[PDB]
Amino acid sequence: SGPVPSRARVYTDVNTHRPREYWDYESHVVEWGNQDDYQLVRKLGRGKYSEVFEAINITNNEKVVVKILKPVKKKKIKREIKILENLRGGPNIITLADIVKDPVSRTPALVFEHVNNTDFKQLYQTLTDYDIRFYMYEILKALDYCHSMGIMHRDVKPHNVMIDHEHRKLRLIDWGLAEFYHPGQEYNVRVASRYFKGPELLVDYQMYDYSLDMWSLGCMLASMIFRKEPFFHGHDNYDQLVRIAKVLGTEDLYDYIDKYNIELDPRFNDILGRHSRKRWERFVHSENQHLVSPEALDFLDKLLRYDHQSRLTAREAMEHPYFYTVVKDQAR
Amino acid sequence: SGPVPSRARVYTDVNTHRPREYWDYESHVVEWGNQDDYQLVRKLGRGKYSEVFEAINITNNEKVVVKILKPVKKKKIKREIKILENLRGGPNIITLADIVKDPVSRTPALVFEHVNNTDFKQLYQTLTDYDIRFYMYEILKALDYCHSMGIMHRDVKPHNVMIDHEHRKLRLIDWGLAEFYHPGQEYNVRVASRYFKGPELLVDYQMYDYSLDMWSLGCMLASMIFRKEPFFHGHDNYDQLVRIAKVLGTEDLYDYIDKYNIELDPRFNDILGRHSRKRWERFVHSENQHLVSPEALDFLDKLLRYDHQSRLTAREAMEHPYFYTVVKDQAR
Amino acid sequence: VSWISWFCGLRGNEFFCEVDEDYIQDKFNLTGLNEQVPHYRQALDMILDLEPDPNQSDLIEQAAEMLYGLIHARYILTNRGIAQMLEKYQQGDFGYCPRVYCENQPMLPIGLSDIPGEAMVKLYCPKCMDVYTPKSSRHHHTDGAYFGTGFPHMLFMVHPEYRPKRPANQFVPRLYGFKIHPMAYQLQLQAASNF
Amino acid sequence: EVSWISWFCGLRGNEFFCEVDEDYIQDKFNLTGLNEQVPHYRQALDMILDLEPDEDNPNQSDLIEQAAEMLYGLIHARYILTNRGIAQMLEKYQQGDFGYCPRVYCENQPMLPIGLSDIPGEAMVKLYCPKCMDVYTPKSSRHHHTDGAYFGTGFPHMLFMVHPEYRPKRPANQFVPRLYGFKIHPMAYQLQLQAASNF
Ligand SMILES: [Zn+2]
Ligand SMILES: [Zn+2]
Repeated sequence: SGPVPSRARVYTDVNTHRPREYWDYESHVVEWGNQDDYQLVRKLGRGKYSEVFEAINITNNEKVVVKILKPVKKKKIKREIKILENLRGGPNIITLADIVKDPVSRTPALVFEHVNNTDFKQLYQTLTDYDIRFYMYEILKALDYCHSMGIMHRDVKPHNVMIDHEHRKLRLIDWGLAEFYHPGQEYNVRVASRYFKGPELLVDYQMYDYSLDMWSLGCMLASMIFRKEPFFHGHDNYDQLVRIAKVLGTEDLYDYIDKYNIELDPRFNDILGRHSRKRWERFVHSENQHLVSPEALDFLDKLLRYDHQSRLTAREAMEHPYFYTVVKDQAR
Repeated sequence: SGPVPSRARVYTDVNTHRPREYWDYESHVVEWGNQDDYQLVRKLGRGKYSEVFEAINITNNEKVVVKILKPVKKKKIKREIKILENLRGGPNIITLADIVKDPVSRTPALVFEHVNNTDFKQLYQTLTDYDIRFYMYEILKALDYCHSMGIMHRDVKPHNVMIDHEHRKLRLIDWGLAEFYHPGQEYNVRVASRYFKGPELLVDYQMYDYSLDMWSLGCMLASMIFRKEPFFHGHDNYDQLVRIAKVLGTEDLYDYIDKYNIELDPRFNDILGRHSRKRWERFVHSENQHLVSPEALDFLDKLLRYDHQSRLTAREAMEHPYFYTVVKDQAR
Repeated sequence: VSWISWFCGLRGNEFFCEVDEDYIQDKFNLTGLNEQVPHYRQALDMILDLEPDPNQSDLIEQAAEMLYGLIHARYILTNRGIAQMLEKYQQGDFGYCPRVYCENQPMLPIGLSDIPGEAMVKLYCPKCMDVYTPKSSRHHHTDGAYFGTGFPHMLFMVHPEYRPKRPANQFVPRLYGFKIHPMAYQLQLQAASNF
Repeated sequence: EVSWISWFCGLRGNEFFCEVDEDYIQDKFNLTGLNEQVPHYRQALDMILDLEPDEDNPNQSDLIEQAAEMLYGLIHARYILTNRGIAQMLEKYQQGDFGYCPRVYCENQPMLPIGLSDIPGEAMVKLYCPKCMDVYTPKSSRHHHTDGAYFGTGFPHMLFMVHPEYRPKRPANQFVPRLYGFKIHPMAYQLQLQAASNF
C-alpha cells in the first residue's frame, strides 16, 4: 500500500539551490505603492478570485490593468506576488508593474502592464495552421522559462493566454494558482479547470510536477487543431476521466495507476469500463483537416499521456518537427 | 374764492415754443436695448420707486448703474425716460446710457453711466467753506440748465446729489419726480421730501414753477453751513410749515397766502401761532462759524422766502458774491 | 382672527410670512395687481378683514389667496419682508439642503417663474447655490410665483453677511479605493447612446 | 412561513436591501474574513440561514439577532458588487425603490444607495444620483439608521462599470439665477463672501 514517489525529469532541484526567500513566499514583505496613481476606466473581466479593470496611470497618462483580489488567505496573495516578481522580465510572462491597497478596507490590487484584451477562446477558432504553430511555440517559451525558474503554472487554459493578434504578441497570465516545485512534495489536486485537469489530479495523485502544464497544453492544442472546444468535455471530475479514457484507452490508465500504485476513488469502479486507444485521425474531418498534419498528431500524442513522466518537457516540445517551419522564420 | 395765478420769472415759455414730442412724454416710444448686456455685481441702494445695483457691461467690461423700477403707472416711467434724454449731455446731469426690460415680468430698468457712490450726506459734514461753495455752484449749473430746458426737478435733496470728492465731480440724480413747466398749469403738491418741501406745497398752492427747486436748494445750504441736518425737521407735513414759520416768521406767511389768496387748511390755523422772523446769525455757533460768512447768509436769505417769485433764479444765484471766489478759480 | 394670520397658519403655507397691513393699505404697493386677479376689490376686502356683503364666497376666497400670494412676492423683496423671512430662515422653516456635502445648510424659498401657473415653489440652498424640490408633499401645491425668481438673490444683496462659505469637502467616487477617471463617464455615455 | 432574510428585507427601513441568495452565503469562500468583524459569527450565520438555534437567556437571543443583522448587512455589501446582486438591485432601481433626486434639474432621476465609508459605525446610508453624480441624504427618516457600510463606497460605480448602458445623459438644463430678469455676475459672490468673512 501507499503510492510510488515521483520526480520531474527536468529542473528537479532548482529551488533547493536557491536562497529561501525565493520560494518562501509566506515570508515575503510586500512593498505597497500609491493607490492614488491609478484610476479606473472600464471593467475587463472577472473570476472567482479577482475583478479586473482597465485603468489609467495619471502620473504618466498610460493604460494599465488592475487585478483586484477578493478576500482569500494572505498566503495565496503572497504566493502570486512572489511568483510574478520572480518571473518578471521573462519571455511571454505578464509584467507586474505595481501593487496597491485600499488604505481603508485593505483590499489589495495588482497592477500589470497593458495587454490587448483578447484571450484565446476569442480567435483561436479562426486561426491558420501557421498561426497555431506560431502561438503554441510562444506558450512553450513561457512554460519552459517558468519551469526553469522552478514554477508550475497549474492553470494553463485559453482564458489565461492573452493575444494581441495585430502585433503577434502573447502573454501567459493569471498565476494565482502557480506554485513552486520541491521534489518529494505532495501538492493539492484541486487545481486548473475541469477540462484541462491532468489524469494525476483526477486520481488524487499528489506528487506531480511541471508536467501537469504539458497535459493542459495538450488539451489546448487538441481543441485548436480539431476545432472542438473543450476537447475533453466532462460533466464532473469523475466523468472528466471517462471522457479522457474514451480517447486514450483504459489499458494505459490501469497500467498508470499500477505503475504508481494509486488507490482509486471507489466511485470509479463501475464507471470507466473498457475502451480502446482511438487513432488521432478519428477526430479529423473536413472543417479541421487544414490544421491537422502528421507533425501535429505526433506532437499531440507525445503531450497527452497518462504517465506524466512520458510527456514531453517544454524544451523537448520546442524541438518537435511541428515547429521546424516556425523556428526557421524566427531566426531572422 | 379762487387763487391768484402765478408764472415763472424765467424760462416761462420754453416748452410752448418746442415740438410736442419734447414734452408730450405719454407719446414717447421707448427704444429697448438688450438686457443680456448687463450683469449685476452689488446692491447700491433702494427707495420708494426703485432698486439700484452696480453692474458690468459684458460687451466692453465697463461698470454701470442699473436703476430697477418697481410697478408704477407707465405714464411716470415715460416721463422720466423723456426728461433724462432731453437733458442728456447737460452740465452735472446724470447720463442715461440705456433702457432694458425683463422679457417675462416686463420689469423696466434704466442703465446709467457709473458714478462714484458718495452722496452729499456722507462728506458734506466734513467739507470746508470753499468745498460747500464749489459744490453748491455745481448744483446751480444743473439747476439752471434743466430750468432752461423747461424742467423742474421737484426732488432736490442731498440723497439726489452724487459726489466723487476725489475728482471733484458732481451729478444731480433721480428725475422720477421731475416734470415739464407749462405756464398756468396746476401741479401735484405731493412732491419732494418733507424737509425740502417748499411752502407752496404745504399750503396746497398748485401753480408753482422752477422756484420750488430753489427753496429745496436753500434747505440744503442751511443744513451744510449751520451743520444741522435736516434744517427744518417737521414731524408731519403740517408741522413742517410750523418749523419753517418759527424761523422765517408768521408775518410773511400770512402776507404770502393773502397775496395769492390761498385757502388754508383749517388745521394750520390752530398750530401756527405768532413768531418773529429770526436773524440768520442765531443759528451760528462755534462748530459751524467757519462755514458761515455774510455772503453765505445773504444768499441763504434770498433763497428761503415764502414768495416763490421773490426767490433768486438759479442764474441769479450763480451771480451772488458767495461764488465770486469760485467763479474766479474757474477762470483758468 | 386675522385672515392673513389664518392663511399663513394653514398646512402647506409654512413658507409664507405675515404681510403687514400698512403695506397692503398703501395702494401704491399693489399697483398693477388689479389687472392680474379676478374680483380684485372683494379679494382685497377679505384679506383686510373688512365687511363683505354660496360658491361665489369660495370664488372670492381663491382670488384672495392668489392676490395674497402675489403681494407676498413683492413684499419679501423689501427690507421688512427680508427681515421676516430671515427670521424664519434662522429657524430653518424652509427645510435643509439634501446635498450631503452641504451639511444640512438651511434653504430659502425661490420661484422658477414669476408668472402664476407655470411652476410650484422650489428651495434654494445658499451654499451649493442650486435649486431643489421640497421633500414634504404639502409644499407641492404652493405656486412659485408667490415667492419669485429674485427673492434669495435680493436677500444676500441686502444681507451679504449671511452668505455661507463654499463647502470645504466634495464627494469623491471610489471603487475598491480607486478613483474613477473622467474617461470612464465618456465611455459610459457612449455605450448608453448606442443602447 | 417566511425566511429570516425575507423577514429582514421586509422590515420598515430596509427598503434599500435586496434578498441575498442562500447559495452565496452557504459558500464559505464568500464570507472569508467576516468572522473577524462580527461577534457570535457561528450563531449569527445560523439565524440568517434559518437553522436550528442553540432559549433560556432572553437578552442573548437579542444579542445574536443584532450580530445577524450586522453580518447580513456586511454580506450585502459584498453581494451587490457581484453580477447577480447588481441584477437584483438594478430591478429595484427600475422601480425607483431608492427614491428620486431632489435636484430640480435632474428631473426626478432615480437614485442608487451608496456608503460614504466602508467601515460600520462611521456614516448612515446616502443616495447617489447617476445624472448629477452627487450624493444626498434620504428624505424619509426611516432610512437615517441603516448603516452605509452595508452598501459600500463602490456599489453604484461598479454597477455602471458593469451596465454602462444604464448611465443617464447629463442634464440638458441648468439653474440660472435672475433678479428682475438680470443674471447675477460672479463677482457678486466674491464680494458677498468677503462681507461674511470680514464681518
Ligand atoms: Zn446645498
Ligand atoms: Zn441629481
